[PDB]
Amino acid sequence: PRRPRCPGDDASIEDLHEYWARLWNYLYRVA
Amino acid sequence: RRPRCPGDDASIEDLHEYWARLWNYLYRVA
Amino acid sequence: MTEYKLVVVGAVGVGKSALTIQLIQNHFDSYRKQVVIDGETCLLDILDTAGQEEYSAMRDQYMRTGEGFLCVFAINNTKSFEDIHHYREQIKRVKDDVPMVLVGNKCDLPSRTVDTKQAQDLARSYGIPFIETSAKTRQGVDDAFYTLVREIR
Ligand SMILES: Nc1nc2c(ncn2[C@@H]2O[C@H](COP(=O)(O)OP(=O)(O)NP(=O)(O)O)[C@@H](O)[C@H]2O)c(=O)[nH]1
Ligand SMILES: [Mg+2]
Ligand SMILES: [Mg+2]
Repeated sequence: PRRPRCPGDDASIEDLHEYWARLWNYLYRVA
Repeated sequence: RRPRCPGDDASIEDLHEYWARLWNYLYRVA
Repeated sequence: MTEYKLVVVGAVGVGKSALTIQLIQNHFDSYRKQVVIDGETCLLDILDTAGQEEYSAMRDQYMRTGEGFLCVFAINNTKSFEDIHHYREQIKRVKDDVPMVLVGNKCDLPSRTVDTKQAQDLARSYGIPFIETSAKTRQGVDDAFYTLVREIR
C-alpha cells in the first residue's frame, strides 16, 4: 500500500482534502 | 489552525492523530 | 486497533465541544482517544461539528465519513430539542439506518425544560438509545460515546 507523502504546508484545501482521503485509505489498508 | 504533517517517517499512531486533526480542520475551513 | 469515526451534531451552545473536550482531554488539540470498551482497546476519532449553519456542500462530505452520530440537545434549551429532527434528517441525508444516540447534555443544571420521558419517547420512537450527559461533571459522557460504539457494531 502506497503511503501518501506529506502534502506540504502550502497545500491548497483541495489538495489537503485529497491527501486526507488517501491517508484514511492507506491507514485502513495497513491496519 | 492548520495541522502540520508530522513527517514522512511518522508513526502510524502519529498519522492517525494527524488525520483526526485534519478531519476537523477541513470541516471548519468548510 | 479498531477505529471508530464518531460525529457530534446539534444546535449552537448545546455542549458538543465540551463533550469532545471532556472525553479527550478530561477538561472543563486532539480529536482522538484510546479507550477500553468491554476489555477491547478501541480508538475514537471525533468530528466536532458547528451549530452555526454554513450551508456547505463540503461540510456534508466530511460528516459522511462518520460511522455514528451523537445528536446533542441541552435539557434547558427547548429550541435545541426541537431542532433534533432536522439533525436526524440531516444525518440520514448525508449518509443515505445510521447509528445514532440522542444525548441530553447539561444534566447538571437545575432547571430543565425537556424531561427524561419526553426525550426517551423520541429516542424509542427513532429506535436509538438515549443517555443523559454533563460535560461539566463528566456524568454519562463515557457512557454516551461507548454506547455509540456499541450502536455502530
Ligand atoms: N453547566 C453545563 N454547561 C455546559 C455543559 N456543556 C457545555 N456547557 C457550556 O455551554 C456553553 C457552550 O458549550 P460548547 O461546548 O461551546 O457548545 P457547542 O455545541 O460546541 N457550541 P457551537 O455549536 O457554537 O460550537 C459553554 O459555556 C459551556 O461551558 C454541561 O454539561 N453543563
Ligand atoms: Mg463548539
Ligand atoms: Mg439539538
